[PDB]
Amino acid sequence: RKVQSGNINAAKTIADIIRTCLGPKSMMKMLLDPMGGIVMTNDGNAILREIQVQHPAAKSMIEISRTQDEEVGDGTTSVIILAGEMLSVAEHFLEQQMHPTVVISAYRKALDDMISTLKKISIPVDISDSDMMLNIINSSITTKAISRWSSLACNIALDAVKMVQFEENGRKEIDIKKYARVEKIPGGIIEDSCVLRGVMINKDVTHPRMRRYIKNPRIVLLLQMEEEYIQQLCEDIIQLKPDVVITEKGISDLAQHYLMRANITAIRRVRKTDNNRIARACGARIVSRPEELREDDVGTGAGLLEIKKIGDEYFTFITDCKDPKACTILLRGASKEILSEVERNLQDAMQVCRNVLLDPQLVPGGGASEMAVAHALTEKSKAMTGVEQWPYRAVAQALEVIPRTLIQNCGASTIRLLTSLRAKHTQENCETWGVNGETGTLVDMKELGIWEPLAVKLQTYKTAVETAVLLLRIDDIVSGH
Amino acid sequence: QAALAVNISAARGLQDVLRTNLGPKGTMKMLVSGAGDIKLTKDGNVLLHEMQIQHPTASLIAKVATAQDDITGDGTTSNVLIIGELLKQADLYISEGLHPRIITEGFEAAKEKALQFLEEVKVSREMDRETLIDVARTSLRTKVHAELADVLTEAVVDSILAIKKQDEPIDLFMIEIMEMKHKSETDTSLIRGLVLDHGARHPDMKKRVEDAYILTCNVSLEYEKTEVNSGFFYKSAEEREKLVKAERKFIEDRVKKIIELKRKVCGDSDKGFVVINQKGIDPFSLDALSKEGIVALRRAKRRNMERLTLACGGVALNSFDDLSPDCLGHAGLVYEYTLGEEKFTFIEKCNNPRSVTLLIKGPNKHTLTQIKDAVRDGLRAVKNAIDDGCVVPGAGAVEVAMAEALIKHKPSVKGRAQLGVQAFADALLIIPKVLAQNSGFDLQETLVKIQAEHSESGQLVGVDLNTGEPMVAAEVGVWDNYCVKKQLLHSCTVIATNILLVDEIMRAGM
Amino acid sequence: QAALAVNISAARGLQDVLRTNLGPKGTMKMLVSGAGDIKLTKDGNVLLHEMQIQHPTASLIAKVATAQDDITGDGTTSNVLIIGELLKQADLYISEGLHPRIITEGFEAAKEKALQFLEEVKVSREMDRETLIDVARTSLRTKVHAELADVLTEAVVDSILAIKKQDEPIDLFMIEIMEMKHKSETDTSLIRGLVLDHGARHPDMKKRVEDAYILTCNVSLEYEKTEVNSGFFYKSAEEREKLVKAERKFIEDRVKKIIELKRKVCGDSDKGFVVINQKGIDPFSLDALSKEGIVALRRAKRRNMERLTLACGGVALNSFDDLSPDCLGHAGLVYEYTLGEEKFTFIEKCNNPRSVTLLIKGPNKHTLTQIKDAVRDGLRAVKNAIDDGCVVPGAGAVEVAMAEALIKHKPSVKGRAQLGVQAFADALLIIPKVLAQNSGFDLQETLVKIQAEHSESGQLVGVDLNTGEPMVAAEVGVWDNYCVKKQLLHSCTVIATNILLVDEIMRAG
Ligand SMILES: Nc1ncnc2c1ncn2[C@@H]1O[C@H](COP(=O)(O)OP(=O)(O)O)[C@@H](O)[C@H]1O
Ligand SMILES: Nc1ncnc2c1ncn2[C@@H]1O[C@H](COP(=O)(O)OP(=O)(O)O)[C@@H](O)[C@H]1O
Ligand SMILES: Nc1ncnc2c1ncn2[C@@H]1O[C@H](COP(=O)(O)OP(=O)(O)O)[C@@H](O)[C@H]1O
Repeated sequence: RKVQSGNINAAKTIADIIRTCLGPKSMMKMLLDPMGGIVMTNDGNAILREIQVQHPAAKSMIEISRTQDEEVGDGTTSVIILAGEMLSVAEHFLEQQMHPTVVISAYRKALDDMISTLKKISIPVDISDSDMMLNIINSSITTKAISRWSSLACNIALDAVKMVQFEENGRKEIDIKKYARVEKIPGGIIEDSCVLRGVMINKDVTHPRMRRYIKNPRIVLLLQMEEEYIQQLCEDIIQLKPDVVITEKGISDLAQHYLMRANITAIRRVRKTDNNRIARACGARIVSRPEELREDDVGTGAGLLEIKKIGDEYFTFITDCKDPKACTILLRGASKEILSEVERNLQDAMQVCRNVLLDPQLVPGGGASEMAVAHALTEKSKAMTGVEQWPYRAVAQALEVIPRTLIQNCGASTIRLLTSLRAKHTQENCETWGVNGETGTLVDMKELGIWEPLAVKLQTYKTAVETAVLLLRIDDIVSGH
Repeated sequence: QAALAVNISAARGLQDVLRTNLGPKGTMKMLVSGAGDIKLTKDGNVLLHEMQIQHPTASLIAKVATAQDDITGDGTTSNVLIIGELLKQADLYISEGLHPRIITEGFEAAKEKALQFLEEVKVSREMDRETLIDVARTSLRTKVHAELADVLTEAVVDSILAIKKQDEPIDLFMIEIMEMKHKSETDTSLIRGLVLDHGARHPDMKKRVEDAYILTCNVSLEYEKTEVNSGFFYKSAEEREKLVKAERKFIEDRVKKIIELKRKVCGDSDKGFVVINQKGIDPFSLDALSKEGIVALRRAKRRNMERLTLACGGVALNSFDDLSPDCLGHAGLVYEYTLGEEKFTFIEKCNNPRSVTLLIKGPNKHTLTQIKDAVRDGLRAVKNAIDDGCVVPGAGAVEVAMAEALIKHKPSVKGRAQLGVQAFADALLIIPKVLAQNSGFDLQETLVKIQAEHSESGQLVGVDLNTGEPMVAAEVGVWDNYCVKKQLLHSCTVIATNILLVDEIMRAGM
Repeated sequence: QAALAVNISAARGLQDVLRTNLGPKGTMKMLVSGAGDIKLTKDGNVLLHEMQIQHPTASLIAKVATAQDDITGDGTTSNVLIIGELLKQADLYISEGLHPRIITEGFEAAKEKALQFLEEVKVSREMDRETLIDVARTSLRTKVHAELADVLTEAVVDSILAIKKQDEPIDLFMIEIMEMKHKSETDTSLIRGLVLDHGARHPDMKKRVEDAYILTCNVSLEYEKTEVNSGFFYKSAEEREKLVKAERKFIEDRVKKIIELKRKVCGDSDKGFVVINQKGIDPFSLDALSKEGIVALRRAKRRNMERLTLACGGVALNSFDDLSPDCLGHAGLVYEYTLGEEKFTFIEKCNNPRSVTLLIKGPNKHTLTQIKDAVRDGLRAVKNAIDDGCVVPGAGAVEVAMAEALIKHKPSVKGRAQLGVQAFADALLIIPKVLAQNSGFDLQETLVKIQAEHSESGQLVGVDLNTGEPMVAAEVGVWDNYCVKKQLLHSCTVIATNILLVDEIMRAG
């Protein structure tokens, strides 16, 4: 049992760090760097990322959180707290002399009940209404510098995921890494930012003889004996008379001598993902090599070709008036610090739209979703025949820590309000009577915008319980390779 | 809670350090560089940005003055003292069991009440010569030995008025700083033009020219390399010197057009000409131009050539083949003053050079650099007085009138937020308490004196540094900028929020 | 200055110790004697007078609460709390460079200003049954476990009301406090008469007498010395028995003298007789008097004989040869009470005793001593309520109103003493801060609501322990004595003046 208890204190201490780093009143932390420096951040994602830990059970908590950051850019603070609080009940592991398998079956049984309980307090959303989506996304715009342009961030965040979603395939897959490439352009301000309705390539301009502005471009996707192939591979492209030569690999110096002779734009170092968006934008086709081109490899339907030097930096705009399962964001700012604020804050809002569009269902946040769940499992434990009911009730008492931290971070009497918070869920409906993060007192969530998506909490409790299962399944540490 | 007590006790020590060097009655501090240089100064930003502190927590407070200096450039000494007293008072409430987050909202509410009270104390009077003299005396007193107060007051004020007119936005680049040795400290004065480092080296140059034309150029008249497609075709060492004259032939002919440009452009007596070529000039080329009385300068800095275009008007020329009289400048009494160590050229008596130079004089380097800190600190206070026409009375008159308002302020945000307002009020009152110790008077007698003054009209009293009586800072000539006090309410509260929000301290590899 | 920092932090630690036993909702402290005795109590006088403290500086504060308990009888816990907070706030200014002499001048001005503030808020309500119950509720609630409140409240109120008439001042010696074991704790009630430890023990005695003439005696009815010019001289054990026949003539003949007085004064039926002799009695004298309907008691206390003179009215006698009818008393129901093991005499329903008996009942020894002090601490709280016709509201309502008067007050003597008034303001507000913690609620949130309560009228606002909202102490029946707060502010300023003026600490042996 010494190894069973070692994973408790290994995770209980990690949860203690980010216990007060939750909510809009999240407390800051002081991390002493080895060079005497101090970082005064408050995000639990970056705090534990730099802190080196000695126990292996605590190192798994970091690998689990990073995978959560890719799915949803928030809520990861509670992922470790619930997994740390679920394992903090040592009365049922060692003092009661129960097996770990006894408790794993109890948590897995409680997992299926928590999932159904969160869907009972769900609510549909009308994504067609941009005003109803503004109340949802504002949960991340508050307490930020982007609050001055909240309406602009709403238009940039909500409409961008609509371009990535392809609802004809049935699954309605949304991928931010491939179809939502966010790029920056110097010059301008946050107000000057807009969403490009097409593809933008970050290729700088090397030669002066290139088509600067064309309203109907044409895109083509792909000493003696040395210049033999170079002149021929370049002469097969001008048969279609293009305006921008988009190559996958790098172009040689002599092959560019014919690209500048033609006074056409020369683009290179383009991914395979990037060319498919172009082929779907202007209807072109990706050919293996330049020598086997056909008539279909043209840019009919393209918006315009512009490689203008905007903000002392060239940018190839090949946008169009279509949404070819892709999008491109144009972030404008006077400085890099301001650009770094809008670039990262929109990624927190852009991922919230991903959860709503895949499943338009919300949940009452601010401690309301936990009490709605913990109240359902407590009454169910009195009628659950089996020894698993005891650890089944510990989950009802352990999930109360999420609202406990929000009231404790505010400084109000957490013991007085949390006990009365149970009565609101006991008598009245569980979909209301939440907790105000800023004020600290109780308030209903229908009147406030603390509503979180459904996919954020589903991955939370699935990964919070799965983390405790993986840690309680351990009983010995093996050293060797 | 014990982890938060470290950052409280950490800044408490930094409060006890930077409390004695506030004001002219305050002390100075030394910077032991270890290499052989010693510096003396009072400005807290200099005591933290260049200094390295023992404690790690106090090192974070050092960066506050770094960001604060970019906005206002002054008041960094009083910023740490407000921060030190805020967390000192807040510790008495946390010791009873109150959370730090409740106290921070109390400061967030006190910020608006204190910032809103700032609109009433500031005066929108017209800034004139007599008004800025009161401003320069308030800043420069804390950087000199009470003897250069009237000396440097007249220099900093006239430097600003001579470079800004017609509501033009002013810039600090227009004022150049120079230092010279072998003189006394009270001989600081102003310069109409720009003082150049390297002068001419020939006895035939005119020591002073009442009127001379300027010509901006960047062509090196020394023995240069070949310009055309040729080479050194020779057979002995004697033939080598013959082709040296060929590489000089392209150079020697270009200097002969300069004399032609002088003879055509006012080639009559009672005239002059001064060349400001940045690149070197050969002793033979100077010998040819010195016969005509042309005072040619060489080996100047790139910064002076840019300022020479503004003061003299001559456009920079890159080749003597395109020599034209259109790029000719003009200067007044052009001379070279002889000092004990080196000679330096003067181009004074310009009509509107759009650039002045405050010529500092001091015997020692630590004294010369100390005055350099007083100039840039005294100039910016006047820059903030004209660019922002609103100014407020010093002597803690703003802090005391604000502190009296916060006590008579009800909670308009939250209930327990009033406790932070009680603490923020006791923090601003440390300024009259600090200056009471530097003056040597009782710390408590100074406080109740300025606080007992009440009337049915505008009454803002202050501390009398010499007597300790409650004296009006507005009438005696003490005025502070509106942006300086504005940053204290934003910097001291935002920083004090970040220190109280720390719950635990974890070593990330230390 | 270092001589003060040792004394400053000495009280701060003493503040954190005794703050958890203020009010009913606070905790208790244990007293480990080392010999076998253990005691529990919240009254600070017992935590300081009988307890031994390690520091000598804190030992001087113990003698303050000792004299404070002798004057008012309550409030000694908050006396040390204000003292610990006065030096806490004084240290905040001492760090800046203020001498302690000016701070004492500020307390002197605020002490006289606050004493004037009591004259405005004090309520001179008429003393009656309903009002004193509200006062006794305040004194006894903090000395029990939240169950003996209503039980003991009616006792102390009716006890003092029984011994107060004709505008006579109050005296604590007019109440005989007795204790009984082998019973529960909630059986504490009032006894109109006087309870005697030892009584008559013979089968031929009456179980109860409706009416009996009590005869007071001090005569020895056991084997005594020879009363004539003779002595005890014998040669064997049988000859010694002949001397018993001679000596017992001084004891046996005195038993019949009581019988002659019985047939003389009301010797008919429907009557009785009770002998309350202080000395011991022989069984032959018990059997002789038991048959005659005469109840003979022995082994009484010296003070019980003094109260017995008042109960019946018979004057104390010293010899039965000097017996007369003038020294005969009269009382009502005279019977014997039965406990689990022992039995006691009860002479209730007296004519004009002018002396009541508060009979305490409890099962344990250490719990009986807790109620022993609560009786003396409860009786004295209401004692000052009637002797002092004016009272003040409780619930810490005087402290929050006092903070409003002193902040809105400027010294007319000097300026620098104004800060001493600022310290005295935050020092008085520690009581609502302490009780907010003993109740389990937030310390500062309770202080905001009671301080924020204002109106265009005379508004008395206090602390609610059950909910934490502003409570009007006059509406709920929460009141104190006027001499308590007057002695509080008059005492706490003198001690803070004596300690802060200590410049150096020299080791004098
Ligand atoms: N305005 C608010 N009021 C009350 N609770 C809030 C509010 N905003 C966020 N929270 C709570 O804070 C928790 C953490 O939110 P968030 O910061 O988005 O995730 P993380 O802390 O993991 O970065 C959520 O579970 C939510 O219930
Ligand atoms: N004798 C004085 N009378 C009135 N105010 C003074 C006096 N000496 C200093 N001060 C105040 O101290 C403040 C800070 O001065 P200084 O230390 O020179 O700048 P900083 O604190 O930014 O380094 C000024 O705003 C000034 O009003
Ligand atoms: N339940 C309560 N709520 C608020 N205040 C109380 C309560 N009980 C007592 N007090 C206050 O506490 C003070 C001390 O009461 P008490 O315990 O009788 O004296 P001590 O604490 O010295 O033993 C009184 O002045 C009274 O106003």
